[PDB]
Amino acid sequence: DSKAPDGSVEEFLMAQNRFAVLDRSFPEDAKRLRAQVAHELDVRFKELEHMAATNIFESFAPAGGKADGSVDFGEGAEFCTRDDTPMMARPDSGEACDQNRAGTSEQQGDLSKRTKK
Amino acid sequence: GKKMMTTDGNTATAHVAYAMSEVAAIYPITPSSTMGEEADDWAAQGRKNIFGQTLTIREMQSEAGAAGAVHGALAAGALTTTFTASQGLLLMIPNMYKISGELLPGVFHVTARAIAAHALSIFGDHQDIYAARQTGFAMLASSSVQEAHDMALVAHLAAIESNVPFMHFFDGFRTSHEIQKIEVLDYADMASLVNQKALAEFRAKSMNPEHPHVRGTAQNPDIYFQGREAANPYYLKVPGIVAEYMQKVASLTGRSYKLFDYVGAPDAERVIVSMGSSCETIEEVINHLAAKGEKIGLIKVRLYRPFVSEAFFAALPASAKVITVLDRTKEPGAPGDPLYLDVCSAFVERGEAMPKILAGRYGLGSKEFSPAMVKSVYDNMSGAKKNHFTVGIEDDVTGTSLPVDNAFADTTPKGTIQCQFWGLGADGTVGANKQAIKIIGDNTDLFAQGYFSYDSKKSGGITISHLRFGEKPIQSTYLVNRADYVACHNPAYVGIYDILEGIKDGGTFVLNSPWSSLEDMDKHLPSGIKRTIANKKLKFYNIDAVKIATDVGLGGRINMIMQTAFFKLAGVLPFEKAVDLLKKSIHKAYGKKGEKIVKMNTDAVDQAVTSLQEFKYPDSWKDAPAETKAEPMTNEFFKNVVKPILTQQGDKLPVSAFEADGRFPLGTSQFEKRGVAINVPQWVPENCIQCNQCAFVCPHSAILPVLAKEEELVGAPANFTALEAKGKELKGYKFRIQINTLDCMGCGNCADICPPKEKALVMQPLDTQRDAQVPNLEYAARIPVKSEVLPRDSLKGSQFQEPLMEFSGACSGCGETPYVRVITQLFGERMFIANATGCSSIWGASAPSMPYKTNRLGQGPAWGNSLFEDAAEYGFGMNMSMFARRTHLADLAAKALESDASGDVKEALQGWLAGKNDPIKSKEYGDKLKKLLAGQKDGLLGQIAAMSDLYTKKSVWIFGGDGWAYDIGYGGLDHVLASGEDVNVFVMDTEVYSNTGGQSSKATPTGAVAKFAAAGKRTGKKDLARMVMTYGYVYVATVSMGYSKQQFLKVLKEAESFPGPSLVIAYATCINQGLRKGMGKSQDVMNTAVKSGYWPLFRYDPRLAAQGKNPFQLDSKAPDGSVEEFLMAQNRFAVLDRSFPEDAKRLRAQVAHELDVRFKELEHMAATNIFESFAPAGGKADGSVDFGEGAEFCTRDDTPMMARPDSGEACDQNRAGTSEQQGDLSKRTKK
Amino acid sequence: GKKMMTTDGNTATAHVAYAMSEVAAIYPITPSSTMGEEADDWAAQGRKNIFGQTLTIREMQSEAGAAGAVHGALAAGALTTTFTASQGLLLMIPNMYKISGELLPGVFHVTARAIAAHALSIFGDHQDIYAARQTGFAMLASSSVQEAHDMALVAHLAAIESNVPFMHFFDGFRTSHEIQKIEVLDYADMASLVNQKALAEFRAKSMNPEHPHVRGTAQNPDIYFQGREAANPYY
Amino acid sequence: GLLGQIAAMSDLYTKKSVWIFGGDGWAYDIGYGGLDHVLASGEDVNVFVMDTEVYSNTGGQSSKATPTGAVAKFAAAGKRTGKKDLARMVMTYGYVYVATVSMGYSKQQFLKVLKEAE
Amino acid sequence: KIGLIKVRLYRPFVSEAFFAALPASAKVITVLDRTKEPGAPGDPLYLDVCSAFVERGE
Ligand SMILES: Cc1ncc(C[n+]2csc(CCOP(=O)(O)OP(=O)(O)O)c2C)c(NO)n1
Ligand SMILES: Cc1ncc(C[n+]2csc(CCOP(=O)(O)OP(=O)(O)O)c2C)c(NO)n1
Ligand code: SF4
Ligand code: SF4
Ligand code: SF4
Ligand SMILES: [Ca+2]
Ligand SMILES: [Mg+2]
Ligand SMILES: [Mg+2]
Repeated sequence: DSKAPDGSVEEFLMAQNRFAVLDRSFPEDAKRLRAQVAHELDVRFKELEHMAATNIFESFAPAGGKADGSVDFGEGAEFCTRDDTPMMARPDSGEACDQNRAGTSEQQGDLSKRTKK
Repeated sequence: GKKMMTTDGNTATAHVAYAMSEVAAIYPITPSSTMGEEADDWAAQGRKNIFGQTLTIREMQSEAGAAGAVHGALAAGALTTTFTASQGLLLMIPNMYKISGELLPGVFHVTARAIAAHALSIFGDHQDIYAARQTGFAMLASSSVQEAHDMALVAHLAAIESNVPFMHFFDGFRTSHEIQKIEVLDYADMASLVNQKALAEFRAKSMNPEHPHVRGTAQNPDIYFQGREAANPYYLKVPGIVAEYMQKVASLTGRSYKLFDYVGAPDAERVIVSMGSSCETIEEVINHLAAKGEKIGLIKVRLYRPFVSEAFFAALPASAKVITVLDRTKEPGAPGDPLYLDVCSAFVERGEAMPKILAGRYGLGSKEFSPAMVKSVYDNMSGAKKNHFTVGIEDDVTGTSLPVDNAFADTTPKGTIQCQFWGLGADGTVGANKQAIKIIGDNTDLFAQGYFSYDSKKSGGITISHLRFGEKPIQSTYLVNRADYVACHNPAYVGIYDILEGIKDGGTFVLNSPWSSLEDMDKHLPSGIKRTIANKKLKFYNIDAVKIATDVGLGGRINMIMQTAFFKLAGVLPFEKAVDLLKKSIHKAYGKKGEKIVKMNTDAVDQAVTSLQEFKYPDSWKDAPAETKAEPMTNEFFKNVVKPILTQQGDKLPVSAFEADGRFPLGTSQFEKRGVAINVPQWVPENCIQCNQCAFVCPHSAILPVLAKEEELVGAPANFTALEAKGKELKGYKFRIQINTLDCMGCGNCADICPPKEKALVMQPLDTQRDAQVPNLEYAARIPVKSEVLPRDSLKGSQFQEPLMEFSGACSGCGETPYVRVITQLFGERMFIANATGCSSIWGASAPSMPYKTNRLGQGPAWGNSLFEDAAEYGFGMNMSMFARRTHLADLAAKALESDASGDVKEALQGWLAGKNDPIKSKEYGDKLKKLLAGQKDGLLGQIAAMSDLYTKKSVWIFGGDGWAYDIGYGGLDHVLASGEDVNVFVMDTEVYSNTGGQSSKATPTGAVAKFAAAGKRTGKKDLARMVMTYGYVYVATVSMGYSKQQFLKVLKEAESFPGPSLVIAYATCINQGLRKGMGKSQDVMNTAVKSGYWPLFRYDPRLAAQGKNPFQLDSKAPDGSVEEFLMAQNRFAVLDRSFPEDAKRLRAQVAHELDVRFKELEHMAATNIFESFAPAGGKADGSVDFGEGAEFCTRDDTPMMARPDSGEACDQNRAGTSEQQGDLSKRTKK
Repeated sequence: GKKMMTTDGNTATAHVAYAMSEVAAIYPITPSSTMGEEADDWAAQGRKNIFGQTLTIREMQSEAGAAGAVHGALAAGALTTTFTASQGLLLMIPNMYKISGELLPGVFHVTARAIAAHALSIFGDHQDIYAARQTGFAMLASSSVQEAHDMALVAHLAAIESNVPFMHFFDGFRTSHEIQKIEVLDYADMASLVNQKALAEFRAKSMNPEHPHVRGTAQNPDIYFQGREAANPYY
Repeated sequence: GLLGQIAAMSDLYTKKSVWIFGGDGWAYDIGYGGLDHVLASGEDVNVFVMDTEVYSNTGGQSSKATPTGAVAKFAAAGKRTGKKDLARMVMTYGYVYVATVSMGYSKQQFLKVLKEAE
Repeated sequence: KIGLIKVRLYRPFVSEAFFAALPASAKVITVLDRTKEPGAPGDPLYLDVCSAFVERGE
């Protein structure tokens, strides 16, 4: 909504004591820092200009869906979804499952094949 | 009306909370998490509250955030609750003053849990609720599952009518996780007790622009004090409102309560005053002892705040000559704990008989408070009468403990059956027990009780169940110590844990094992057990549950067989009804897939009953010869401290055994060697290309690469096969991949990722590998690690470095541990780690197991866990200390340069100064100082000499999960990265609150199913990386091991070396994500996460900007189209698809779209030529200046807030207008 | 030596605090703000503490962030302080249990101020310090401008030797802002009262990769209670 | 009955406008974690930040909103880190309305933003 | 005949040092608390002092 830096930052900064005292006490550092501010806003503005010209933007869904129903992230999982800790214990936990101590499904599968009997 | 139900304190209270509330602002914290999760589940199922509405629940970023939202909802006219504990409650404190200060009817339900001091504890005690005793909240205690339900109802009702917020609390775990058969009220009955007039007034006085007011004013000394006292009338009436509601509820339930209730002998001489679950056990003991003539009693405190002295005396027997107040907390330095102090005040105020009061402390962190301990307390009042004592520990350093005699008789009511079950995590024991509680509770008049103890270990951990059944109410809020029935579901436990401890004579002990024959049984079964089985005439039963299961086809799952064992031999029910009942439940449950799966179970039962016969043992066992002690060599600390704890004997360690500040030594996990993997990798040297990827990938450091020169293999076992080392730099070396079979967890990542098609690593049953590999690893461990042969930060070279974090308690195939492990191979010897609470802190430092260790020189990560919310700040503090102390050192160094110090010293000092912040040089010159200044103890050189542990530059790291980084600690992380200082933050993104139960975090992606996002999270994943990249001066990068190990190392080296803030986000697979083919596919999944475009890798390096180049670099390719398969391969996405196909399709499409847009944006970033210049510093100088010096107008106001020592000078305060306006005006008036 | 000066409670205690600390993590809150600002001005001006160094002061995003930083600096062997009150002290409570729980020589200087309930107040009372009484911090009260200087000194010396963190407190405004002609001590005098061996032990037991340990473990019911009682000899 | 209950809820009939006011210290520092989380919630609320680029009321202390080179308490030689870019940070969500205003430059643009934000 | 006991070290509260400052002739003592804990049977300092007298048991 606004335009490119018009070049008056310096007078803008120097017109405020929060910047001016620095100038009166530490001239060298202050000029560097005021120059740094002019640089920052210069880069920022260019970035804002690019944002305004991009044609790369996320869509947008206001809401809608969910409805009645909820499912536990553990339901129907092939391997244990919770640990053996008191922290993950819940009223409905405690059922047997593959705790990943026997290896992958294919690994277990191939081991079976190799030991058949 | 009424309704019988078997649940725990949590669900029992959430039952009422849901009904009485319109809104809940929530945050998860153990052990209160279950409440919020049940509420969310019920809301989704369509459960209506007393207003016929579904509860409005939202999860906040922290408990501080929840307390604020709670305050908002209440101020805005809606009844509101929240559930919390420990650290969580502390964060609500500020808002509690506001909520009571504004007389709002809020209700907080809390699982009383210990506060972190010398250490963290998720267990139960009152340290947290007592910390809020001065906030103005009313405090009501429930001492049992049944009471939790009743008190939760009283609290809500009283809050509505009194306008005083309530905190309803019950003991963490001891009451919250104990399951009992209790009675609950329908919602309509709860509704009928609500004071409608008061409720209407609540809504009418609430915030609303149609009849507004202003709340939260700022007041001066003239009126604040009066304003604070104006609520007095409300607090004077709450006690009567509470008593009134206990009676109204009692008129519906038949269970009466008082502010303070008395139990025991009417003429008792010795009385206990207690609060919480301890009262149940205290009463059980009273009944027992009193029936023997002892004159004791107990005062149960219900309403702790306001404390009505009158009601307390109304319950005090006039004959009481001695009374002890039990406080479940410790307030260091206080003349006494909370309750004791309150009681003391009641007596001095009464100003009459002074019956001698004693203070006692008990149960910190769910410490057992058994009948024997109650006996101790009672004997104390008639004996020594030690004051300010502790019970439950042996205080051998200060002597404040009461001795405890465990020969005390069982005090459970006549006819109570007590059972104990020892199981292996994931074997289904707990589940079957919980099911057995229901079955029995729903089909008999028996009261049922269950309590479960778990493991700090996440995988292959031990579970021990405590179940009780009886004709009389169960008040035993302590573990079973004299069982009638003991079951050991894992043969391995037989010779490592005291399985039969306390088992009653004639009791029955069932064991799962293949030792069916008297020969095998005598071989594997230890002697002590035989001796015990014999001398107690126990009814021993062996059952090869693994064989039976396999036989009937259950595939080796033993839960159904052991369940049968319980029903048939426990003695709680007659065989007929028992087996009959079990079978009916088999059909009820299961029956999911035809009658096929059913039959297998019915069959399992039938065959279990038949095979279950009393194992007959010879009378010879009565004195079977004691064995030897083939115990390996290990630490004295491990010998005297950690092993005793690992074997469930921690309770016997006296306080003299611990460090006052709670610290633990590094590397105690080295000697655990648990051997819990079912299958471990077997090296096949014929196919090995000597790449070192297997060791790089291991979540536990179970793979040890060996690089030795023939001289080192002289005494190597015959089978220590070693290939000739490949590579021009490793000519004369021999190579070998040694497998640590006992530490391996059997996940399968190494084998799944091994390069050659003809795998060099193949999975095999542990038993087929240990004998050969145990003595092999023990030999390899003695071979010097060749850290100098290859570049430390190269893929192959890093595995030739000592890993400083091994054998942690992480799950098998954990996606976080591989990352930290290599990080330590790169900076381990000089790092500080400020670890956020979460999985990384639980596998990282759960006493007594400490995975982080020191290298050969004794150097290693200085590790610490402050809180969950402050990890970044904690690290920033470590950074500040280093800055100040090393600046001091530099100062001392510079002074020494200008002294007559020798030429060499000066040369070294000058070298150090020039390389102070460089890892290489600071160490190089620092090491010379250590040598040159050795022994020096006077003057400058002496001061410098004493600072050698500050010589080489340190590496400060902040470790944390996504929950910490994107939610609760985000504000802190943001501020610390913005400080521009040299710290390194490493975020292990599991896209969920893993540790606490898989709750949704802002790092959780669109459509992922997690707690509080059970229909698929409806907002996209928070982009933490792009947010901190807006600073321009912070190094930001994302990694994914499975995709590229080289980029990971590159990022590690770049982030650490960056002389400013670094943020690294790694994709970490987790069991909560439910990888369909096992966690052994983690590396593959990480790989796909990147290739699919889901988790793009990049690096934002500010020093490139400093040198005219683009700071942003893309490290991965555009989306390859595999998202759908990537997502569908994880249960967190697939469960949604099976339950809500439409939405699931939509959510997965959105995800594809989000990642597509994001990559495009990352592409333009990498192609941009618009970037800010960078400067690590430049300037400073000595001198300050105030913002108001020399200003033309006043720069500060007339407020007490801006007043400073130097203010008060006259200035133009802008009431005369502008400089020109004043000028022009002066001109226009001239005169 | 001794030196007569006219100042208020705030700067009288900051005089001591500056001298006795190496690090300070702060956040501004009335009426304690003056202390941190004085400390920052003096360091920027190059004033030396008893170690001949300028104070390392950083401003955090809140008092919770300040308390976390303080915990970290102490854990890493640096004498550290902070200035706070009211709502600010409340956010420090979690870390206070940690700081005392790990027996660190921290020192908090607070201008005791009213807590916000029915209304907010920047004025003085003990509602805030009483709210942190169970955290395990020793608590030393100064009832006058002259006492603030003296108790602040005692608090620092005692925390170093005892390993128990201290909270030195005085009334908001009534003492923090009252000015009086008092006597202060030179920094050399303060340095001479310091227990050198206790200070050295504090450095040597601090976090450092050269000689690591782990702190902040998670503990089960078997040992937590014993661990909480182990600190008794210190108290 | 029903009509009665509906009648008693007339102060809820018209849609309300929920506003959160706060300075830069609150938004960029102490309350940022909360602000970030609430904006990410997706709910209908409006936050208005009055940026003075300093903690004004308590005495002029620096905040992350303080710009490079500005003198303020704890920035007594000029702040040596630049202004935190709060705006670009919350603009990364994509579903949050974000705007900056300055009355003196344009009163019209300020009004338009109010209308669009609300 | 009146007096005042000034407390310097509030925590740890040392009863022994408290009593060393209390005149044996004291017949009435009032504890002034500069706070308000709603519902408490008394404010902090008061409660600490009451505890000192009960333990002394004289
Ligand atoms: C003040 C506070 N609120 C809540 C909690 C509980 N808590 C501890 S760890 C955790 C989840 C951590 O998630 P994450 O950060 O993503 O790491 P992880 O997934 O476990 O690896 C929670 C909710 C704590 N615990 O001191 N402290
Ligand atoms: C927990 C806490 N509370 C209060 C304060 C003190 N405080 C109040 S307002 C403020 C600065 C506000 O700055 P800002 O947000 O930029 O608004 P303003 O500039 O005055 O308009 C501080 C440091 C620090 N009052 O509850 N910490
Ligand atoms: S199976 Fe897993 S735990 Fe075992 S060595 Fe391989 S990567 Fe490590
Ligand atoms: S991953 Fe396979 S080829 Fe590579 S070092 Fe390990 S065993 Fe050898
Ligand atoms: S991050 Fe997941 S896989 Fe790793 S220890 Fe935690 S719960 Fe287990
Ligand atoms: Ca860095
Ligand atoms: Mg996580
Ligand atoms: Mg401001």
